[PDB]
Amino acid sequence: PPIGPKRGAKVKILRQESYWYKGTGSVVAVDQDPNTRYPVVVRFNKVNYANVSTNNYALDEVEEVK
Amino acid sequence: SHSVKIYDTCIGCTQCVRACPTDVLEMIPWGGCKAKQIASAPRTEDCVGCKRCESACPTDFLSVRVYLWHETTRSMGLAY
Amino acid sequence: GFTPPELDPNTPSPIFGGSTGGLLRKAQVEEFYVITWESPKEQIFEMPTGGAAIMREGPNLLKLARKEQCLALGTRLRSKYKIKYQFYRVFPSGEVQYLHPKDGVYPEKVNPGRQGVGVNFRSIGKNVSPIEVKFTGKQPYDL
Amino acid sequence: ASYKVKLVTPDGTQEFECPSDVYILDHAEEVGIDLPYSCRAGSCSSCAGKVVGGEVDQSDGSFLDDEQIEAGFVLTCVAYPTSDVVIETHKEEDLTA
Ligand code: SF4
Ligand code: SF4
Ligand code: FES
Repeated sequence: PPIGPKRGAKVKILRQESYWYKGTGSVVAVDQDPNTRYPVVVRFNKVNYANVSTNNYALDEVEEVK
Repeated sequence: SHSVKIYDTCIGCTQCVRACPTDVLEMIPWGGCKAKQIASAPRTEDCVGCKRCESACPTDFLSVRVYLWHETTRSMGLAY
Repeated sequence: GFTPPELDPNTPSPIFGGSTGGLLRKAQVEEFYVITWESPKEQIFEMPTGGAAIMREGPNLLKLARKEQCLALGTRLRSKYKIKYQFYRVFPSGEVQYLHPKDGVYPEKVNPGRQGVGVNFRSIGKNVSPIEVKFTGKQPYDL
Repeated sequence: ASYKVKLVTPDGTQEFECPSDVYILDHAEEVGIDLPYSCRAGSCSSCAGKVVGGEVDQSDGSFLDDEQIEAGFVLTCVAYPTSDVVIETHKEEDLTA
């Protein structure tokens, strides 16, 4: 049993200080090793103000959409 | 002296420490990330407040933050 | 645990012609800084205040007026040349203070003898509203 | 398309297959040969490495010297392997100098 959403899923962001907040992104890797507080790696379709397109997130800041 | 704070979303890329022009920041060992690294700010009495560190941080939102505070001789960058 | 070097005066200085950018009254009454390095040979380099100087073969000792001057000079010396430098803060009392590198290693490399100063264990979006700290002298990021 | 990749590494040298539209790092992530990363966004030097042969697409690479892409170093996480490549891993500091 692994953790988190599946690889390449479609998830919605709930971290309101995020640029992509209430938007969606695609999972690319979920660090399985505990002691990491932000395992999920999400890649987005648009860049933010710092010209970055990927970010780490916790498990509860991510909600699977369909 | 300004304030500089490090938040636990840090990925330990060290880009902020490389950028500081007055050597305020430092890397210290940790266990909360793949790098086992975290930034710290032990020498904030020398911080000029340029936010050169914030331009370098890649996390969203920032993991290093500079709050401008009471001014001194070193903080203002006065050579006289 | 890494005794820091001592300041060895009688260390020579680079070959400079003088300039209107050097020390001022603040160095007489408040503080100034001193950088020292190695210089395998004699070479020319850009002064962080004015024109160009010649560093001598062997130890070199420069007196500047700001920490940022010392650190910019050290960055130039460390990348473009392959040179080790240290700098110090001297008071009008005649008191030295080894400044950098603090614990012998450069701060971009993690050393196991360091404590955390100014680290909050949460995201930046989880600071309280200012209304929570009103009339008490703390700040929302203090926590 | 899906050219074979070669990575020298302190663990050894292993190969995995993976299409040209991908970044090297997620593809070494697929088969499971662990590599060092911090950013996954092309804004640091933990995923640094150099090449033995061929050359890798560095279009979406940034925060690099106007030379780091003409004398060997490459960031594995923003790189497209246009050819059957042979690359280095754990190459940050001899890049960091
Ligand atoms: S604001 Fe400037 S001087 Fe202060 S810690 Fe950041 S980079 Fe250093
Ligand atoms: S730039 Fe940001 S993420 Fe990188 S080490 Fe500094 S505080 Fe941490
Ligand atoms: S993690 Fe630093 S470049 Fe990919």
